[PDB]
Amino acid sequence: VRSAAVTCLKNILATKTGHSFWEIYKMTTDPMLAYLQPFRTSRKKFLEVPRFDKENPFEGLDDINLWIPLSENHDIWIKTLTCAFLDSGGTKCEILQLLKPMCEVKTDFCQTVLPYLIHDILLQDTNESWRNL
Amino acid sequence: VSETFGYRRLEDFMASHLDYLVLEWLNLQDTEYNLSSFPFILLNYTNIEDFYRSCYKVLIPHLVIRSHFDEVKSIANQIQEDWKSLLTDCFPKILVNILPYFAYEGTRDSGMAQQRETATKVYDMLKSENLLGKQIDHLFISNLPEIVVELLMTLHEPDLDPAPNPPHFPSHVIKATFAYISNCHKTKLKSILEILSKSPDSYQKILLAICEQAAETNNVYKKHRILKIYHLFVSLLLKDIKSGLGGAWA
Repeated sequence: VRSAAVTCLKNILATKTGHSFWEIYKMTTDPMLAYLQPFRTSRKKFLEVPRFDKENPFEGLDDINLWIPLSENHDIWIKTLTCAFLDSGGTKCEILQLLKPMCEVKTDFCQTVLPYLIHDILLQDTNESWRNL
Repeated sequence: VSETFGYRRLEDFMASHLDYLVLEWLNLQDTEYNLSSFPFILLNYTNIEDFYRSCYKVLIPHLVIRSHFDEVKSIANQIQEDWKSLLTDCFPKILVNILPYFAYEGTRDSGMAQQRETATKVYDMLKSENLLGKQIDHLFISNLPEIVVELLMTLHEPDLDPAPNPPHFPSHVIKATFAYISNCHKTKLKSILEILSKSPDSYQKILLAICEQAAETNNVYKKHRILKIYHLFVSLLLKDIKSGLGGAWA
């Protein structure tokens, strides 16, 4: 869990969104600023998250068995649902795509992050396809 | 015996002592007892190729420290991988058998001497253009943390306490090796932690590495050894607290 958290922190802080967040958050007096200082690095070029382009993104989520669990595999069900949401190219947020390694080690993180994934996918929806599905 | 000791699989139990096994097999120096003559059937490996692909990180350093380059070039040619990559993967494991001999009061003992010049020759022929000597400085300065982790893994203080893998040195030898590494730098920093502070995150990695060892063993003696290594590293960090670890103290 600690290794995944360190990797995710580095990847998030290496992006332009992390730099923008830091530019405002540096004013606040919070211990998180001191804790996250070593992982902050200065580089000429911001980290570029690859843009995943599927031929069809809907069939990955279009599965009844994927949504309804079996009442004894809640952890596996939520992990699979979050991984399926992340794998497709529906999401466009820079920081969300960097949260895959952390989602594979904690169920609570998947529960926390699923609503944001759904909101991000629905925000950029075209001609009400993702909405209907 | 493996299930009795609590190991999940026999492979972990045997790989724990594989270092000592390989070193003793090579030191036995019998012509009929070559690298291929080593019994890998005890390692659940059906063929020698899988044994190489699984334990290269251990096999190549021992051959390199005995100046056996045609064997490693062979293992490369039937391993389906370049020998340069195999050499650069096990660089800290080769280094821990070379660097400590330079910095500790040479010529005091005959065996430690002959070790110290044999490591000197190994380093010299490593510097050759055909080998990785062209970019050895960049590789040394690039990934420092696991070099420090591997060298710290060799700590052993000689009381009915089982010894670790054969390459092991006392604490003062380790500190001397740290000082030698610091002086070897072009800028010649006073301490190794000064050049470690150039990458503030590096410290974290080292700590995690030690913790990872404490995760993989349930033996009390091994846990105590890892605790001693952790104590030594934490004391070394605390010694130079005034300079600041590149803003990574909190």
